[PDB]
Amino acid sequence: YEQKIEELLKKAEEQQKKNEEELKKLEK
Amino acid sequence: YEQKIEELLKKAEEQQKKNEEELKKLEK
Amino acid sequence: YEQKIEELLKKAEEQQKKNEEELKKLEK
Amino acid sequence: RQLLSGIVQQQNNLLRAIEAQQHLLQLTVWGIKQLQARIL
Amino acid sequence: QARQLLSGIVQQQNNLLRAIEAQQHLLQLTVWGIKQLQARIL
Amino acid sequence: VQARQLLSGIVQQQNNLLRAIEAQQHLLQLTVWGIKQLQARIL
Repeated sequence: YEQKIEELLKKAEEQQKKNEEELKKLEK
Repeated sequence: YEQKIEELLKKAEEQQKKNEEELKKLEK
Repeated sequence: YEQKIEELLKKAEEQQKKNEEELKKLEK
Repeated sequence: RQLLSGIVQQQNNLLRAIEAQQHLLQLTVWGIKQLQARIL
Repeated sequence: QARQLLSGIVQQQNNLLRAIEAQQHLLQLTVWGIKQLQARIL
Repeated sequence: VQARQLLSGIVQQQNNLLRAIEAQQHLLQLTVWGIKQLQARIL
């Protein structure tokens, strides 16, 4: 369980960056 | 506590389905 | 850890309130 | 633009789930404390 | 228009739900394990 | 052209919830370890 949770947390952290870098794109 | 968490997570899954089928209407 | 989690939860509660006002403030 | 309103609602559902998980977790953290203290 | 950020947002919301569900299964096991340690005492 | 301030709140709200889940994960890790120790003592 503990390995699966960090797997999903990392995936959510690499997607937060996408969404945020995607937001400075919108703010133009 | 556990029953409650199960209920909110139940709700979350179904709102997630509703969200995804709607994002599909907007074309993915 | 508990105190840290409480502060992040508190923040997310306010931000959730902001987004619902932004969401209602989305009409004419 | 109609999908925004199900996102905000889902964010409210997750927050509420994470708040109920935090009660449960605080409860187990306290239970562990009392088992440690019986040992000591 | 900004569909691509909405698509990343719903994906993240799915990533976060899944992580809470994995934490829920783990939390449940600790509650169960604490209960057995309690019953051992009683 | 509207609702870009709203998307802002959503995205920082997800950072909010991830950071809360990440903190919760560390505390849960700690309780699991604590239980393991308690189980080892009986065995």
